[PDB]
Parts: sequence; structure tokens; C-alpha cells
Amino acid sequence: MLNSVTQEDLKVDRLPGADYPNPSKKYSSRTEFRDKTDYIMYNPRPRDEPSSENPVSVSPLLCELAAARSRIHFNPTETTIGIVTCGGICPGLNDVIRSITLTGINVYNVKRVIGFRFGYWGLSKKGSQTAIELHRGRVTNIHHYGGTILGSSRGPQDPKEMVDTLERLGVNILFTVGGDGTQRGALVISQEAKRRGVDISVFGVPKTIDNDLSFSHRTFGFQTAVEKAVQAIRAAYAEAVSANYGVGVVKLMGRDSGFIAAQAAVASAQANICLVPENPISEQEVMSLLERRFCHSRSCVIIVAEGFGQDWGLIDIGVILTEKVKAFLKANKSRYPDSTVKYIDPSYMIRACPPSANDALFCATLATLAVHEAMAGATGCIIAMRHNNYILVPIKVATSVRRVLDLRGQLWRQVREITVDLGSDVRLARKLEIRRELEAINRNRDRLHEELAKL
Amino acid sequence: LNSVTQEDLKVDRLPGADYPNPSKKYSSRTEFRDKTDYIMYNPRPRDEPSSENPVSVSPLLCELAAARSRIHFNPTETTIGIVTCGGICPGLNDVIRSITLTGINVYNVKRVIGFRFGYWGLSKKGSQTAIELHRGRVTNIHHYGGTILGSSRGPQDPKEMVDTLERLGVNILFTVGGDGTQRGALVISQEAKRRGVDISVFGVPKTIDNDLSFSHRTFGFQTAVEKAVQAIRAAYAEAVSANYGVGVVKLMGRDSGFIAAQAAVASAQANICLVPENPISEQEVMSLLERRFCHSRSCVIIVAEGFGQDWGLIDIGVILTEKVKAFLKANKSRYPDSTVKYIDPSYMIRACPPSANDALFCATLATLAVHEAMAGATGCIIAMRHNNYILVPIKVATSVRRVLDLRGQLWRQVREITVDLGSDVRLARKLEIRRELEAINRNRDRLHEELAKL
Amino acid sequence: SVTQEDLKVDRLPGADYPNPSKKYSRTEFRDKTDYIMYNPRPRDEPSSENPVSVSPLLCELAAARSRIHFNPTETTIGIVTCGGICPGLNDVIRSITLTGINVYNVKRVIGFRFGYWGLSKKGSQTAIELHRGRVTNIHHYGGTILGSSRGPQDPKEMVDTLERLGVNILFTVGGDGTQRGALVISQEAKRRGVDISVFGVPKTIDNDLSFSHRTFGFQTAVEKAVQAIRAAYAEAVSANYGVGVVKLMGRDSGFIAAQAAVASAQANICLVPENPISEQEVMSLLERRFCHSRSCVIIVAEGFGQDWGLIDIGVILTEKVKAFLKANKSRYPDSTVKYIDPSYMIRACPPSANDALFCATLATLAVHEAMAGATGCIIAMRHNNYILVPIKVATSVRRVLDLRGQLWRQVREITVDLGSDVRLARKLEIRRELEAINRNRDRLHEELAKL
Amino acid sequence: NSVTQEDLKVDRLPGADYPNPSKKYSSRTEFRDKTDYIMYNPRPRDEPSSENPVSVSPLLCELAAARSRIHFNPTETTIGIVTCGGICPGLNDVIRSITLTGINVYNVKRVIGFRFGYWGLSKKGSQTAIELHRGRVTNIHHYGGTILGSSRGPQDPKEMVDTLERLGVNILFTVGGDGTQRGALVISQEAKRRGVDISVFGVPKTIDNDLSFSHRTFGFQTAVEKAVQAIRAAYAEAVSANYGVGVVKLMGRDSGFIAAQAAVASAQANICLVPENPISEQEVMSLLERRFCHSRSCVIIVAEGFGQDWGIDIGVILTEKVKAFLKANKSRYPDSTVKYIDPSYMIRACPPSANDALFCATLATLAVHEAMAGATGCIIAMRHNNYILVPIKVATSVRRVLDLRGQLWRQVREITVDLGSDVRLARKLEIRRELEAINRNRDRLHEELAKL
Ligand SMILES: Nc1ncnc2c1ncn2[C@@H]1O[C@H](COP(=O)(O)O)[C@@H](O)[C@H]1O
Ligand SMILES: Nc1ncnc2c1ncn2[C@@H]1O[C@H](COP(=O)(O)O)[C@@H](O)[C@H]1O
Ligand SMILES: Nc1ncnc2c1ncn2[C@@H]1O[C@H](COP(=O)(O)O)[C@@H](O)[C@H]1O
Ligand SMILES: Nc1ncnc2c1ncn2[C@@H]1O[C@H](COP(=O)(O)O)[C@@H](O)[C@H]1O
Repeated sequence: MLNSVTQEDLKVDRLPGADYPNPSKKYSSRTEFRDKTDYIMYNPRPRDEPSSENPVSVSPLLCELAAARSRIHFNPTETTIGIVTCGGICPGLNDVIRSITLTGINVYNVKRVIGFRFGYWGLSKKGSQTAIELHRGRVTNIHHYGGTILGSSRGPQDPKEMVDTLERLGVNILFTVGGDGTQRGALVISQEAKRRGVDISVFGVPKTIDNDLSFSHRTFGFQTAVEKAVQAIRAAYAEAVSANYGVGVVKLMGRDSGFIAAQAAVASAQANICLVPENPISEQEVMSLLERRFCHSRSCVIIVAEGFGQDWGLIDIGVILTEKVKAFLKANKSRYPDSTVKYIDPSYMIRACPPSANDALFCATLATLAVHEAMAGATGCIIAMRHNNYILVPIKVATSVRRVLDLRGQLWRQVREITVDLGSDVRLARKLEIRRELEAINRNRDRLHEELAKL
Repeated sequence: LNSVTQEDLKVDRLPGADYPNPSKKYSSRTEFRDKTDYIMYNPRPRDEPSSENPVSVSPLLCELAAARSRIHFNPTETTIGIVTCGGICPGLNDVIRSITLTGINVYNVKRVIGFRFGYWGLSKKGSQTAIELHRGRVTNIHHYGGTILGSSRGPQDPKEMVDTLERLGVNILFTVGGDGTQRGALVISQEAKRRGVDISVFGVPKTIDNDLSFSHRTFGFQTAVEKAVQAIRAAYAEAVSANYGVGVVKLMGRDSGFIAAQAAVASAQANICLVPENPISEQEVMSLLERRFCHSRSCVIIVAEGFGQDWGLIDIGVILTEKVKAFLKANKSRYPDSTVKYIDPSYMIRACPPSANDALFCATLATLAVHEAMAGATGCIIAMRHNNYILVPIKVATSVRRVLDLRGQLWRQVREITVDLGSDVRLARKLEIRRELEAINRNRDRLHEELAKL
Repeated sequence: SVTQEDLKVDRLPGADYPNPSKKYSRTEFRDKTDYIMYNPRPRDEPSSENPVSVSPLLCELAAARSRIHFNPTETTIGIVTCGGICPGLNDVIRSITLTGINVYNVKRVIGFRFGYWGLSKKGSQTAIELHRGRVTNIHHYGGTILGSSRGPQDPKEMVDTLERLGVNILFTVGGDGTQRGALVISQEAKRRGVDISVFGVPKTIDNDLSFSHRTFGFQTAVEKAVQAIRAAYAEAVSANYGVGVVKLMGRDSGFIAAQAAVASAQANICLVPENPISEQEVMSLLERRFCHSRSCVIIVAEGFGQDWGLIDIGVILTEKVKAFLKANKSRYPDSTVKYIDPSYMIRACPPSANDALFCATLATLAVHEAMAGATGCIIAMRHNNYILVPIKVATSVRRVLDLRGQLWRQVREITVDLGSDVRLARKLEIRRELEAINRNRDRLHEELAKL
Repeated sequence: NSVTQEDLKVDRLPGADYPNPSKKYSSRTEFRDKTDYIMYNPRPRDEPSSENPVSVSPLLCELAAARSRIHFNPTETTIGIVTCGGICPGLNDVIRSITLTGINVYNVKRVIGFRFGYWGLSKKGSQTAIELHRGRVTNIHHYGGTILGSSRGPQDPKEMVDTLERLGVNILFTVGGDGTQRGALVISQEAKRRGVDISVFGVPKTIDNDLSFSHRTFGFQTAVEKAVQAIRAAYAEAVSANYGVGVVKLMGRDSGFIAAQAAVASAQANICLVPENPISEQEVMSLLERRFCHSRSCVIIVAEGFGQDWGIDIGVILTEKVKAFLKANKSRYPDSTVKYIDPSYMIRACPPSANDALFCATLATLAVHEAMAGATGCIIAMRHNNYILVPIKVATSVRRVLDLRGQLWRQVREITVDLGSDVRLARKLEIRRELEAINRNRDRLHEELAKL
């Protein structure tokens, strides 16, 4: 499916012609704009052992790098930019709206920037009345608060009606901020526009807090969601450690992927069990890990992605896991007397907020390069990040496959180093830990008796 | 330089891997590594896209860090030492905690020792103060700033220090510190080899400035940016609250501008960003200020501590503030009742617990450092490039300092948000008035309509 | 019904020792009991003579005393934390310990583990020695280093433990249940003629203590509640006809819901147990908000609407708002409802700076007054001063929002009313906005003429 | 205080001809028919008797509340707002709550924001004045500074009342310090002289919490929150060094309220230096050397107003002198380190704490209630947990300062180092307490280990 992917699948569509010079006065000289397309390897691992001659990629694939171009497709002073935000909100939405608007105006001096309201609905004939004019002063402070100043909706709309609106308002570039659904719909707008011979770029900024985009290592807002998940885990840990046989359960977003659950688990440094849809395990296996933790520890923290254990009945795995942990501890009152289970569901608090500084940097940079490349005629593509570089990826290939935790990858390996195992001798482990602690006590006893001898 | 060879990147291994990895953390024993895996130093292709697979611009391959099938040290007889040197940095306690817990929870090591107050803690007098790091001692240390071991800047006698490592039975010393510390670490490694003593010395790079070669990110850097942004928000609030207000923020960056540059973009409020890599004159700075003040009533200036050392080691924050005040006083006629507010957050950007993303990074660096030291790696540091954890010999890592690429992606992003001298500011304001009048008129129309149906 | 005798704070017999504190001259310790008025409102108009209280009642002020009941170098302090955790618990443990050691140089400080269970014969084995180095950093994280439990224990068994370990002062950190049990320990100790102060630090995040304006951790719970409301508002304002529902703690009182509502500055409806209103009245307020606004934020205390069918009012209110909006798709098309329950996140955290100050001060004065023989009482705050209140009166009556008080009045100024003409209001607001647009249009056409 | 009940009598514009239009309260009984009072000092003069207690002070302060009858006709009323002096956390919250109370409660005709302090009411400056409608203030509470802007300067009172007349302003809210409120009283009096119907009503802005007839000013608690952030950093630097010293300078030109509360709130302070308690260079170094007897780190908090006799930036000077002292004593304190943090404007140029947002909204809301009800020449303040009105004249006569015999300063001294206590005896007893812990732990561990 992913080994099915060819260099042609990664070839980024360009509208015909680059007839205008880049007006940007932001770089030192004109040599810092790009004459030609530069690439980066999809997989920078070598195929063979080190030789005398240079290394060769395991993969045939090259990803197009995003940068400001010498020659652009759209005449800046006649260009109108449209922005639309679709689906659930995500930290940094306002940062993206702000940076598209300011890059369009401060760098390219575009005629006009339009904000379509409440998702694709804003491009319907009735909805287009609500469209707002984004001037520089309108976006100055929007990055301080959560949500989208434009609003969102999950619905699709009639592509014919939507391209009617883009024509009527003279929109030459539409930036679609949304998930796979939105970008699939964006590609349909691009194709309807081409069919009518209308000069319109449609350019996607991927919005998925779950970080489940293929050809991508990081989507905007994900790191912020982890920051907030850690806040919920700290609370769960405080509840759990404050009880004799205390259990803290945190449910986090992750419908089909466990990236938030896994990173939050490691980042918290307090997680004992981490449950993700990629690693389905039974009720009985979970309770085994709990009873193992309780052998020589009096508290347990369980992180569960909302997508985990859908076969345990779209159902609330947080409530169900909490019931089953309570049921298990009640069945074993003799071993775990006066046990307590505390459940935390931070739900929307991890996505409905302003971004972390690192996410603000990322949002601004994604938005800025998106405008550079759309001005330079890029269409039917998304901007993404891989191996620390900003790349362009056609929507078709990006929306064909969902990314998921590699259970043999680096992150999941780190999760297993901090969580409880069934393999290791827990009695032997406690025996050695008592020795390490007695050695500390005895060195302290000695250093103290010494200090006390000199008063 | 471009005179770096594959041999410069070859990571030293102590002789023998006689023990199986005891780790019970992974699903099966196939998830440990039989052989050394590599990643390209430069994953850009040399030629245009062909029929055959792409080829690196660079000959160089960096060794990837991972848990190994076979390890050099007998876990239940192994003693780990930790020492923290130099200025503190967000995540120091996270690193101490993760070395300790990886050593104990994964490898079941005999003992973990924390040497106090840097290399001084391995001197004969200083070794009395060494503390026993058991699991219960490190449980909560990640909640607060600084180092539970303490630091010092000083070097010590390598002979005296290897005496201490022998006497206390230390098999692995983790050196958390800057180039100075890692150069000294390599000398400990070599003194140990000279005496035929079985000791790995393994570096965790500590530099908040993110100025490590063969590296894209050092621990604590992202946290320093988070705190720099806090100082810029304050500077902006002061500046925008005044008619012709100027906010000046000085940030760390002795020889590099990574913190200044990322904080500038991350704040989204910066107008001028001054870094040692791009020396410009007093007159050029005041030009950018006067340009900002053409059609704006506030200006925010970020300055790295290393910028403008030629302006007559010296506090560029205080000097830049004096000169901006002097310039605005000389021009009261154009800029009446101007205000200049100076913020130096200094140690507040490094003396704190890490961001979540830095906690993840610290724990992962520390964990892989223990895997690789157990597996016999010595005279090297762990680092991050292109989103992967790699090993790099200390010799090459300490030969050259990393610095902003003025033609790189970050510095390009800084210039998109900051003031330029090239663009017509009168034309720009003319067009912005048009865009704003169009907004006002569409709103005026939607309102006259809503009002007709009330 | 409360009399001056109900407020008389019990003192153990004798003050035979000088206060050893070298922190302050000796004139800054107190010779005699000082008081503050329960109600500092005047009975009569302003006169020639000084004003006179509406209330006969005087509350005893807390301060370090010249003469103390316990011999410091022979005194052992016990600490126990009971019930659900609360922001600043570790700050209180830390300040009791450091005041005991740094100020009074007490022999020993013992931390009983997991609530009153820690003073049972089996539980007392787990008791920990609180020396100065053990508490240095505990204020950086949430929960209690001692642990908690809800259970009571045999008072006879517990006073056995206090005798065996030589505990002279037990600090009981907990709610009314805990302090009622604390008073029983105090009385069992007196019955056996054993020299033991039992002194309460009130733990209730709900701020529902009588003879009190503020309990520790409450302001921190509000800080975290506001975080949940900001998220609810971001969800709601990002939707056409969006509704954000936040459930907050408040089993019997609405202090958190009310303060969070005002502090957020984003609340449209605030539902508290003190003001029971019907499903139909709530939906009336929603439909009123939606007349000329596209978002609504609803704060609901967990104790509100228990007659709507112990039950999760957050889930039930959310279902009913969804049901109401679905029944009215014609007026509110593509409406969305987002529910946030921050639950334990508002109590399982380190305190705000203002709560750290409060916790340290409560704990420090608690140690001063227990050393000075105070027993069977709690320390509390009224009218910006630290006071002592006997447990008996403090545990007789629960405090609840005054619907005619200053806070609830402020909640109603920011929330939607049924009384006002919404059409007239929108008419005038369009005028105010058009005046802004027209002045801006003029200032811009001018600036542009001189470019 | 030579202060009399007459000094506290709050001026009312003549007439209350309009009913309160507020539909926010359940019924009309929740508005106030008459002025209610609270005692300046609620401490009793005599011991508990049969009869009710009597105040030590003759003074009664007027309580702030929404009134049954108001002076200004709401639908013809224009509110002006001006922000003067250095910014302070919650400025935008105050602008927002004045605007929303004016519009949502009273349905006032118009709200005007004068820009860059009193300058905005000058004839040239009034061109820049902005229209505050409901939509303009929705989100301003999320960020620091003032959307109106500030300046320190006074202006011609004649010119300013000219502007208020021309624009039809009936209420001017003056957000600023004593300087601003003194100038506000002059506007009030110039308006009265011309027989023009104008309330001038002050919202006190001082982060230092140095207002008389007041226990808390808006933004103070937020400044403490941020000061603690600087102290945590200082402590991390200091504890990470052998003989480490962290020095934090905080605002406090004439008062030490921020320094004192930050010291206690941080729980990490060893020395706290405030202008109210001037002590010598030699006395400071005595406290440092005492801390270093049995501790390896010291945190020193210094208010900017401390040690003006030291012969100016007290932060830089104290740091130099501590370095000089430790260098003179290398033998006792080898490889010592001193780290200086000046958070300066970071403690005031930010959005408020939740508790300060509550306070700002409440101050602003009651300010509008009372100005609509004809109050003028006064400020709103908080004492003993209640909102009160205080004439500007008395409020601007005297500065408030730490009581060195008061409750807060006593709490500072409980946590800081003393010279009086036997440090050898103290360490002896602390080693005993720690050995008792070690021995109980050694026992519990040998036991657990015997049963595996
Ligand atoms: N290598 C590691 N890095 C970071 N956190 C870890 C690591 N190993 C374990 N942890 C976490 O740290 C906690 C230590 O507390 P405890 O398990 O009670 O000793 C464990 O519960 C894990 O949640
Ligand atoms: N492309 C961009 N992305 C992010 N921040 C930017 C960008 N362009 C400008 N900014 C910042 O946004 C601010 C907007 O304020 P103003 O220029 O006063 O409208 C500028 O001063 C910059 O600091
Ligand atoms: N006097 C006030 N003080 C503080 N917040 C208020 C006040 N009046 C209203 N609010 C809040 O501020 C919001 C203003 O935004 P909007 O209602 O959309 O105009 C209201 O919905 C209330 O939550
Ligand atoms: N009663 C108290 N309440 C709060 N903080 C205190 C108290 N006594 C001392 N402190 C602070 O707690 C710190 C404890 O660290 P140490 O002095 O090393 O034990 C002291 O340095 C003071 O800053």
C-alpha cells in the first residue's frame, strides 16, 4: 500500500506558467529564491554497508521541498487569497489564519484575503454572505486564544456551488485547513475549477491533532495536545499516589492512532500502562499489568487512547476500562483493600487552546511556505514535515493511507522502557532495590555521625 | 569542515560483548540490534530523479542509537556514575532521573552514583559527597529546575578522577555538559584505557544554545524558546501601550542566534532580530527602527547576548537600549513622548523544568545513552539529526561549533516577519488602507441589512 | 442561634514556657487574646460616638503567643491528611514541619499515612519521620506525600497510638467528617488526662466552611476551572450555534462554578445547587442567548439538578441541550454541543502563588496556636484576618452561595437575563458598531489623502 | 491619619431622577434605597460584654452597590475611559468590564476610549479616541497592556473638559495612580465650575498595593505569581552551586508588598529586603554568612526601593557587594557563585491571574453602577473583603507601606534567616531528627527484605 507508492504519486501539480517575478524584498538578494525544484529522500537510510562511494537510499522516492520561488504563477497585486477552516478545532488554527494573511499582505502585497466562515458551508451560496475581509489589523492578536475566528463545520458542500463562489469573489488561491475529508473535497474543487478553465490553486494545510498523516512526522497542534495530556496525567498520578492501591485512568484523543497517548506517556514520566489501538490486548492482559504494578508499588497510572478496545462492548473506553478496573479490584479486596480508581477525561481541553511556542513556530512556518508555493502555482497538494524539512505532497497519495504507531519504531520502544513488563522477576528486582536503598541509608548514617562529631 | 571523513564518525566500542541484553521491556528478542544501522548525514540527492534510487550529496553515515542484542558490561556487577557540569539547563533532573531508572528498571545495574558539583565530585576530597541514586531518590526530581547533584565549571586532574572511578567500581560515567566537559570526558576515557581499566565515558550534550554540530536539537533549547516568548510578550505589551514604544529583549546566544531566531518567530511579535552571525551597525539598526515607525507606533527588538561585541563580554542589552533612547531623544520632533522598555529574562529561560516535548527528548536521550554505554560505546555523545537519535565521537563533535545558516530555512522565516529596507512602505500602507476600507464597507452593509429586518 | 460561648476556643491548662522564637523583640508576641467582630457593619447611622456591630459575636484572632503550653524540645507534632486531595496539601505539611522545626525546635514531626488509618495500630507502622530535608521540594507537586483515606477509625485505638509515639499535637487536615472525628480524639485524650492538642486545618476545595470567606485550594480550583471554560468557549464560538458545557465540582455549594463563571468572563449560564431551576428555564436562557449570538457557554456545579432523574448532571444536561436543539433544527441548523468534565484536574495540582501564601500562613499560625495550647478548633479566614473557631460550631452548619450576596449579583451581570428587550438591545448595539465603522472610514480616507 | 468621617463622605451629583433599568437581578428589592457602611477598623475597643462590640476607629467607609435610582438617563449617557501610567495586569479586563456593564446592564448610548492617557482628552489627541462597542472588547482580556495606550503626562483641565463637553461624555473612568486621580479630581471640579453634568470616577492602578483605605489593588496578586517564577529560577541556580546565591530584584519603589508576598509564596526565600526596613550592607552579609553556616545556597529578594543610602539599581549594587564579600572570604566559601535575575516588566506586562480577572471585572462593574448612581471625585477600593468608595482627596493624601509589626511581615521573618537562634544547637537537633528517620527506614527495609 505504502510500498505501492511511485515517484509519480509524489509529483506535485503546478498550474501552467510562472510569468511574474517574486516581489519579496524580505531576503538579502534574489539568489535566495529557487530557480528549480529541490528534493529530499523519503528514506535517508543507506541500502548497502558503508563503501568508498556515497550512500544510496533504501527507497526510490524523493519528496519535493517547499521554498519561495524566483518565478510565481499569480500576479500578486491582482491575487485574492481565500481561507477556510473545517472539522474539529486544533491548537494553532488562529496562528495559521494569521500567518497566511500576513504572508499574503506583507510579502506578496496581494489585493485581498477572504475568510470563509464555518467550513465549506462558508463557500455555499447562502454561506458566502458571511465571508469576512482579513486585513492586517484584523489578525494582529488572534494567536493569543483557541478556536478559529472563521469557525468550522464537518459537512461537505456542492463542489459546483463552491467553485461558483470562488469565481464570483475572484479568489485565485483557496487554503483548505482540515483533515483527509476536507483535503479530498479540496482536490474535487481543484478539478472542478480546471474543468471550467478557471485559474485557481487549492492548497491544503493538514489539520489532525492525532499526528496520523502519512509522508509526515509532525502535524500542527500535536505537541500542544501532548503538553495538555501531560497536565491530565500529572493530576491522575497525584490522585493515584495519594491512595493506598490508587489507580489513575486518563483517556486521551486517538481514534485510530496512539501518537498522543504514547508521547504523553513518555513526556509525563509517570505512566505505568499505555493502551493504543495499534496494540489491542485483552481486559485480562490489562488487569495482569495492574496486578504486577501492585506487587511492589501502591499506585498505577493507565493512559488509554479513545480508539483502544473497541471490541470490549464509538463506545467510551475510558468509562468501560474504569468500571472493569473497579470490578477487578472489588473481586480482590483481600489483596488490595480500600483501593481507589480516579478517571480523568480532559477531552476538548487538549485541542481548544492556543499552541505551545514550538507549535506557534511550526504553524507560522507551514502557513508562510504554503503561501510561497501556492503563489508559485502549487495546487492539489498539502504542506507537511518529514526529517526536519518542509515538503509538498499531492492530496491523492496523502489521503490514500492513514499513519499509525510503528510497534517496532523508536517511540513505542521508549513507551515500553517506562511501562510495566510481565517478563522480569519482580521479587529479585525489589530485593536489589532494597540493597540500593540500604546503601544510601548507611552512607547517610555515616556522613551524619561524622558531621555530628565536629558539632 | 567539509574535510570530515567516515573515520571521524566511527564510534569507539570497548572490546567484547560477552553478555546477552537482559531487557524484558520489548515483545521479543528480535527488537534488539544484531549489527550497527546507519542514517545519511545529508538526505538530499546528488543527481535529479532517475530510474535508480537516489544518492547522498555527502559520503558521511552517522551511527544510529538503539538497544543491542549483546552488551559489554555484566549488568548485575555494573556501577553507573553521573556528573552534571557547567550552567544548568531545563531537563537536567529529567536526564539524571532517566539514566538512573533505565540503569535500574531495564538493566538491573548494581548501583548508580551521582557525583556532586561537576568534575569536582570525582576529585578525592569531592568524592565523599557523592550520593546513592536509588529508584525512590529520583521519583519527583523532574518537577523542578537545576541539578540535584549540583554543577561547577572547573576541570580536575584526570588521574585523580580515574582513581575515584576505580575505587568506587564505576564502569560507566555519563558526562552531562558542554564541549569543555566532553573534551575532559574523552581525556578520562583515554586515561582509563592507558591503565587497562574497563570504563565507558559517555556524553549527554548540555548546551541550551543548540550550537552542537552533527545535531539539529539539544535538550532544553525548546524550553528556553518557550520562556524567551514570555519575555517578548511582555516587551510587546509595554511597547504597544506607548505612542512610539520600543521593547528590547536580550536572550542567551553567546556565539549563535538559535534562541533569538526561534523566539522571534514563535512570539509572532518581533520587528528586529539581532544575532552574532549577522553583524550590522548601530546606524543599520536605527534605520530598521525608523522604518517600522513610518506606519506603526510600536517596535520589538530581540538581541542575542553575542550580537554587537564591536559596539564598545559587554552587555549589548543595556548598550542597545541606551543607543535607541539616544536616537529617539535626537528625534523628539518625529517621535514625541517615545518610550524604551528593556527586559533581560537572563537565567529564567534555563533555570526551570522542561516543556513536555523537552521531557520526552531528555528521557529518550538518557535511555538510549544507557543502552549504548552498556553495549560498550565510549568517547562519544548522543545527538539528534533528521528526527533520529545518533552517536558521534566527542573528538569531531568538539572540533566545530554550529551557527545560524543565514541562507537556511529558520533565518528565512525570521526575515519574513521582521522589517526590510527594500519595500515601498508608503505603497504598502496605501494598499492596507484599501483592504481595511473594503472590510469596513462589507461590515457596514451587513449591519444596515440586519438593522432593516429589526 | 450562635452565642459568644459557641466561639470560645478551648485552651489546654497552663502556659508555663516562654516562646523560644528568635524570628521577631519580645513585644511582638501576644500577652492576651485579641478579637475581631464577626460582622463589621454598623447597627446605627454615622454618629459622634464610634460605630457598633450589628452582631454581638467576636472571633478569636490567631497569633504567636508570649507564653506557650508545650515544652518545645520535648514536643512531638503529628500530621494526618484525610479525604480527597486539594491544591496546597503538601504546602501545609511542609509549613507545619518547617514552623515546628525552624521556629519552635520541636523534638520530632511524624506524618501518619493514608488518613486516620495511619493512627490505627496496624497503620502506625507506616508513619514517616518529617525532618527538614524530607519536605524541601514537596510543594512543587500535587497530592499528599502522606496519602489519604475517607474512613474513620476507633478514637480509643488512635489515642493509644498518640500516647505510644509521644505525640503532643495532632494536626488534622480534612473536611467536616475529619474535624468531627478530631474533636472526638481531643475529648478521649482529655478523658484519660493525656496532654494532647488536636488542631484542624480545614480542607474543602468547595469553600463551604461557615465562619470563613476562603479555604485553601479554592482559588487554585477556580484557576483550573477557567482553563476548562476557555476550551468550552473556543469549541462553542468555532461552531454556528455552538454550545460549550463545563461541569465543575460543587456537591452542595456553587462557589467554584460562580467564581469560575465571572473569572472566565466567557460564561452565559451558571447553574448551582442553591438556585434550582427547571430543564425548561435552562432551555429558555439558551434560546435567548441564541437570538442575537451564535455561541453559548453553560457552567454547571455537580450538585445542580439532582431532581432531573449521585447522577451525572454534566452528561444529563448535555443530552437535554442536544435533544432541545435537534427538536429546533429549523431555527438552529447544524448546531453542536461540546461537554468538558475537568473533574480531578482542578484539585490534584500544586497551588496558585496566592494559595501557596495562604497555605504557608494557615499552617504557620496553626503551629503557633497549638503550641500555645489551642485544641478542638480550626484556623480560618474572615475579613482578611486569620481566626480560630471551635470545631463544634464550624461543623454544625454548611456555607452556601448567598443568592442576594455580592458574588451571585456579579454572576447575573455577565449571564443572560429573561427581562430585557433583545431586539431593542441589538438595535442599539448595531448603532454603536456603525458609529465605530463610520469614524474609522473617515480617519482612514483622511490619512490616505496625505500619503 | 488626622482623618475624619467628613473626609470619607463620597460626593454625589445632584438628583436621582431615573429608575435602574438593570433586568439582571431577580426583583427590584436587590437594588439599594440608601447608602450602607462598613467599619474602617472592625476590631473591638473593650473585651466581650453583654452589649454589641464597638470599633476602635470612629470611621465608616461607604459600600459600593447597584442603586434603585440613578443620576444619569441611561439611553442618553456616554461613558469615557482613559488609562494612564505604567501598564498593570488586568488593564484590558477593566476596559472590557466598564464597556460591557455600560452596554449589557445600563444600555448606555456610547462608550469612548481616550488613547495614550490624559493626552487622549487634549484637543489634538481626541481625534484618536476609539468607539468601544461590545464586539471590540470581546477578546482583549487574553493579552497584556492597554488597547487604549498610556502616557504619564498631565494635560490642561480646561482643554480636557472642553473635549468631554464636545463629545457628550457624562462619566469619565480614570484608570491610573495617585497622579492620575489628583488630576481626575481637578477635571471633576472644572466641570462643576462650568455647571456641566459629569461624573469623574477612579479605578486605582498600582501594582505595588500601596493604596490607603485598601488591602488589595488589581494586578498585585498577578505580579506576585510572576515574581515567584523569578524566585524559582534564582533558587534553581543557587541550589545547583556549592555556596550559590540567587538575587531577585522586584518592583517596590516605596513599599515591599510584592517582595514580601513573593518571598512567602515562593517558600524558597532566605533574605527579604524592603524599603520599610533599611539595614546595612554589613547586616545583609551577616544574614548571608549565617545561612551558609549549615546550608550551601541562599536566595535574596530585594525591592527596587531598598538601600537607596548605599551610594540607583540596588539589584546590580547588591550583587556586586555579595560577590565582593564572597571573594574577600574565598577560604570559607570556595568556588562560590552569585546569579542575579531582574524580571522587571515581565511581572506587570501580562494578562491577570484568574483571581485578578474576577477582581478587575467586579471593580469595573461596581464602578459603573456607582457612577450611573451619581458618585464622583472618588475611587473604588477593597477592604476586609468588601468593595467600598473613598474620595480621591483622602486616598491621595497618604501612601500605604508594610506594617513591620503586621501579619505578612511576621510570616516573612518565620521563613527567613534570624541572627538570634543557636545554629550549632539547631543543626545538632536536625541531625537527631534525620538519624531517627534513617533508623526507622533501616528497620522497615530489613523487615520487608526478610519476607522477600
Ligand atoms: N527510563 C525512564 N524514563 C522516564 N521515566 C521513566 C523511565 N522508567 C520509568 N519511568 C517512569 O518513572 C516512574 C518512577 O516511579 P516508580 O515507578 O514509582 O519508581 C515509573 O512509574 C515510570 O512511570
Ligand atoms: N509571516 C508571518 N508569520 C508570523 N508572524 C509574522 C509574519 N509576518 C509578520 N509577523 C508578525 O506579526 C506582527 C503583526 O503586527 P503588525 O505588523 O503591527 O500588524 C509583525 O510585527 C510581526 O512581528
Ligand atoms: N460586566 C462583565 N464583566 C465581565 N465579563 C462580562 C461582563 N458582562 C458580560 N461578560 C462576559 O463577556 C462576554 C462578552 O462577549 P459577548 O457576550 O459575545 O459579547 C459575555 O458573553 C459574558 O460572558
Ligand atoms: N514556615 C515556613 N513556611 C513556608 N516556607 C518556609 C517556612 N520556613 C522556611 N521556609 C522556606 O523553606 C525553605 C526550606 O529549605 P531549607 O531551608 O534548606 O530547608 C527555606 O529556605 C525557606 O525559604
